[PDB]
Amino acid sequence: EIVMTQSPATLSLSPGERATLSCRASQSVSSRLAWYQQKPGQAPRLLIYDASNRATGIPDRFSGSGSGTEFTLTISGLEPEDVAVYFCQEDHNWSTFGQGTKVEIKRAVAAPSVFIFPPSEDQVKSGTVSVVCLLNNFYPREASVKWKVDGVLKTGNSQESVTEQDSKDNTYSLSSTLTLSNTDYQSHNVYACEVTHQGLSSPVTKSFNR
Amino acid sequence: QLQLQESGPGLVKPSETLSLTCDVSGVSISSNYGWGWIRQPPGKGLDWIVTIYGGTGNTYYAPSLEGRVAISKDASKNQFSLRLNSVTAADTAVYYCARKITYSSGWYYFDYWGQGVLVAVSSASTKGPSVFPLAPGTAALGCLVKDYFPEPVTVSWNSGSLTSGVHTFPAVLQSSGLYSLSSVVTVPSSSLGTQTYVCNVNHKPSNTKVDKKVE
Repeated sequence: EIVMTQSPATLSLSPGERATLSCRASQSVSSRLAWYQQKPGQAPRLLIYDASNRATGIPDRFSGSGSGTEFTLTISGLEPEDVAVYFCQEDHNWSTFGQGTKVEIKRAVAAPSVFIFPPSEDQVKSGTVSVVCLLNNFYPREASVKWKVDGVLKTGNSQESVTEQDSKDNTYSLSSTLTLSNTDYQSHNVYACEVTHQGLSSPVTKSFNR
Repeated sequence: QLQLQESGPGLVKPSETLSLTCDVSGVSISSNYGWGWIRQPPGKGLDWIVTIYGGTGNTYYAPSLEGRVAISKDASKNQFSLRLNSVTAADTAVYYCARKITYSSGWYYFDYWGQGVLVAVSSASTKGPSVFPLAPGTAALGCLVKDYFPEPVTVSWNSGSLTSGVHTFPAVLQSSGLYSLSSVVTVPSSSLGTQTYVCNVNHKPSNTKVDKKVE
């Protein structure tokens, strides 16, 4: 074992300025180190090898440096497509990966497009009813989703799912699903989801009756 | 002429042995490359498991229980496989096979990786999904893929033709032990009627190929 630890855990920088990703090793490992990029939903790609060499087909904004126990990955001038997790890796003939570093490219504040979906009639036949609340292309990532059933807040029966940051517009999209039974859904009228966001002066509410 | 394709079961019961095969093309498994297996548990980073070198036949393993891990080259089929037995719930991950090549320092690094296959470890059986349409200047449309196991699921929206404004959200794990998936697409307002929408959801573990059309 040679424990490889990376810092920081997360980054958020705008395009143009450089990001410095650090990497510490337990024992000295000379220059036997590589850097990998893992775009969300893809396999890792080799960026640097031998600590300071850019691999083939890699933009010149990626640099590697360091020797011994301290190493550094530099991205001179971020681009929107640079959103990924970056992995430090040691190699004797045993390989040891770091824990990773999430790089987020910070973006202009964008308000979400809120949409609400009533359940389908085929779905109320089964006896379980889901109503989906949709948030579209917002930034920053942090957001609040309140579910209200005929006015009263309903906390405990909803689940959220946020996509990865887009590699083009650097936004997020959230999907909240509120699950109820047939007799419970057919016992109230109006269903709404209220969202709170930095890009909103006032929280918006999308609703439907029945 | 260089391609690594992982193959194996997406679901293995606990205390059984998971077997994964890496199809290699464009390069001989007997050339002195390094052939390794790396896994990624959900949320965690990459974790090297084992490497075997063509030519030398050398194998290198990460710390594990004696005899749990196993790796084997095969020159006839030009593939190398991994066997991990006595599997527990902590073995669910995305498993990648990759190739190692040396550089000026004489040491190897994973230069080309595979698509990666995800395996789940549980006593739960395979269940097929249900697909439910989602309809309410800009409009939204989606499909709800509900109560399936295990991952993954593929969703495309008009047989791959429409792609801008599509979001397939990460699958959620419900209380029931099943997965629920939603895939939406933002659409111009004056299109709810002019153009028809058909989400293409397929679930390989349960052989569920359904083209669901909305409203």
